[PDB]
Amino acid sequence: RLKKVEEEENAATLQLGQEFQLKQINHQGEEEELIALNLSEARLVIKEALVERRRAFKRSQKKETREKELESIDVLLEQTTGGNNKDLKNTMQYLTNFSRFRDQETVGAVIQLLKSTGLHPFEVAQLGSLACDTADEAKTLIPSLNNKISDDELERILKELSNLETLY
Amino acid sequence: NTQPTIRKDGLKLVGSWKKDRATGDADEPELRVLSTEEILNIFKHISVKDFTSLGF
Amino acid sequence: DRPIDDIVKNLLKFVVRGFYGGSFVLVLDAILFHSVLAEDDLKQLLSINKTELGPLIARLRSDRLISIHKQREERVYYYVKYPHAIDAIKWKVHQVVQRLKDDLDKNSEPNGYMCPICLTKYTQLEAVQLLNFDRTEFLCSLCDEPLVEDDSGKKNKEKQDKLNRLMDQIQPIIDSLKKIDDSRIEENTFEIALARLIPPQNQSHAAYTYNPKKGSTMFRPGDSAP
Amino acid sequence: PNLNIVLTCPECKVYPPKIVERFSEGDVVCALCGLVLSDKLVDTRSEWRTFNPLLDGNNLSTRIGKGETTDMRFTKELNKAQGKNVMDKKDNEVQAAFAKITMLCDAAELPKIVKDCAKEAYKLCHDEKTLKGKSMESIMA
Amino acid sequence: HNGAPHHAIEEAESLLQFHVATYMDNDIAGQPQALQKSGRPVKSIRARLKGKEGRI
Amino acid sequence: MFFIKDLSLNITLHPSFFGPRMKQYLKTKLLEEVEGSCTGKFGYILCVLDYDNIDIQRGRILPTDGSAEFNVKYRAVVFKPFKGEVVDGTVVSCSQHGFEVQVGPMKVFVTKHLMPQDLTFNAGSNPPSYQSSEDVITIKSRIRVKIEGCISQVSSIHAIGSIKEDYLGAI
Ligand SMILES: [Zn+2]
Repeated sequence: RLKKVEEEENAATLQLGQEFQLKQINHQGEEEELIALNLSEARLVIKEALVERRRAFKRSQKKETREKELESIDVLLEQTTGGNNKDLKNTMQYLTNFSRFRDQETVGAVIQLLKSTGLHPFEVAQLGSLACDTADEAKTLIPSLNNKISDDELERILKELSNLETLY
Repeated sequence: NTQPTIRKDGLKLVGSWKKDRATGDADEPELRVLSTEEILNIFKHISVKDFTSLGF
Repeated sequence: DRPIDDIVKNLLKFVVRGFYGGSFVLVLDAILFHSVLAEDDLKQLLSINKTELGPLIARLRSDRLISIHKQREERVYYYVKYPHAIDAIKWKVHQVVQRLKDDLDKNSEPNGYMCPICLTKYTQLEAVQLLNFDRTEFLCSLCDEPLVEDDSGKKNKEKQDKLNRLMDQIQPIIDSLKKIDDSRIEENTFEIALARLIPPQNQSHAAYTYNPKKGSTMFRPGDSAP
Repeated sequence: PNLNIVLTCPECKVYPPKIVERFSEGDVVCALCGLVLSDKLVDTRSEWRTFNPLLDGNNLSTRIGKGETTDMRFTKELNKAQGKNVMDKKDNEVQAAFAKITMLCDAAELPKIVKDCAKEAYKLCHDEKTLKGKSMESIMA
Repeated sequence: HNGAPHHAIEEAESLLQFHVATYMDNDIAGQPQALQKSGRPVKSIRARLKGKEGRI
Repeated sequence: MFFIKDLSLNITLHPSFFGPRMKQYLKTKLLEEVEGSCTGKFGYILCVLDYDNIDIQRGRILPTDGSAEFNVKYRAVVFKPFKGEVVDGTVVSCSQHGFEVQVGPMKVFVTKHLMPQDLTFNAGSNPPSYQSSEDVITIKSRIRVKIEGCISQVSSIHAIGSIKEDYLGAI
């Protein structure tokens, strides 16, 4: 419709995507907000669905250990699909190498903090995806971190986020 | 300004602006060929709500 | 008259002198040295032909410089609308600046790759997927032929130097435009140029008089103001 | 670009392949294997059943006139406008020479082949410094 | 582009409009006919898409 | 990046597979054509969420062919590329005009004019590496790269990257 130009540069400074709006609608008729997921929690949540579909397949023929997981889901994925998803093995390797916390309960306690703080969702999802510890060099690296958030409050949440995460 | 009285002719258009602006009645129209440039520019200077009224 | 108007006259003079052919220079210098001209008087004064007069008048139409006048005493007259000339020059210099800046910005980036068989342009990011199986040559989709890089990455400094030298040449014009912006923009008419009539000859058959008819109720394009 | 389609059976490859055309169904088959190559042939006779460009050259000749659902007031304008582009081409002089050699050959009752060969002989040179005018009729003679 | 004597240019641009109109359709109000050689008229698009097996 | 969204996808099925156990067959189907897929709209599609209580509920037989289609609404994990984000990806292959960093699904490449000139490039390296203090392409090859734009096209997706920023590149 009139070529629908809508020229937006994508940036971390609330310069959003053209399809990835904050507000959508869902199939039930209720309002579907935007969902963003960090690197640590994404790596944690994918294994739930992985073991769920593996035991689901095991029931079909009936009717955190990442060193295990990198070969294990390779075997599961080559069992059902082909061996073309070396790209997916690389994506999950990225998900498991550089996520900020290896375990699950530290990320869960971080989420239990964030549900009470009520921070900006895309901002804190970017913070969870990135792996840093001090807020001023995080600011000098990312101008969104420079301008959106005060450094003192960023540091006072960064230390109680960074104490939980396993250091590398 | 006025609109000129427009007579369809052949494969073009002409207009005779009567326009009657002297001290007398001044019935003196000039028959000038309606140049497709000036029709294009005056079409380019129309409002979108005028297009909706005019069925465009 | 206005010394800024004299600066404008010398500005138009220098624009044609440094950026147009000598026939254009002679035509504009004649019509500034004198005033509004019949074509016959100009053809006498320069001893030229209408075949030579044609493309000069046409290009001066094309740059929106000469304001023609047509009236019967039919007699052809020529002048220059000052704000039309100023705004045409302003759009010309702004288009030169933006076009040369974007051309310099594109040319500062490296070349791409050239296929001598099909003789077509290609870019580096288009050639990213044009690598072969062994990363040796850049494979062609049609010709199956290696792709070789252009010579334009060293034309970055050439476009930069052309922009800088042209900017230095137009810097008197930029300063004159600044002084015009300091001053007041004024609109020419045929009768205004008639008030500065500088007599070329003594036997001009075309009388240099603006004589509209009674009941001249027409508003004409290029001849009125909002 | 090399502008080239070559047809080859993908299962025999003995040569540029010994293939045949079945025009009654418009298909092509490698005669050894018996597999199709392509389908829906375009006819090569029906266009000649449907309806001098080499002598008139690449530019194409056009005579214009009147019809039934037209007006005499503008077909006379057309009759005086048909010569407004004859000076753009030298083909007005080419067709004047063609008309005059038609005058000559049919005056001497010469056939169509003699007429077209004289047209060819003019169209061959038609312009040299050796030609140089020479009364314009010596070249046609 | 070259020296226009302001008589041929108007009838020339009228010819341009005439030929694009004739190519567009040749069933116009019959002031021209505008055929091309030979004596059969040039078949324009309303002739291509008219009734009686005109493409529809 | 790694995101969750509701997605509805339509799939079809051959009429010879009209046996009693086709719901699980459709499920298996949904796994191989969801897995290993990169789209332009949502980047690469990783895997599926909420395997149980999936909604298919109805299908239509095509009128001209016995094949029947089925729309599937589901939750999934997908990767969405973006512009201007520092990531610590890994490098597998390198070229003389620039290294090819494999950050997850992409192969983000930095062209010869986007490496900083104060980086001490050596041509005599196998693979050719751009190292100054510690940013060496290794078996780990963790290099801080910023994708300032991922150029999605006809579906051979490539991202552009740069290390022309302080602490970017070096680790
Ligand atoms: Zn064969």
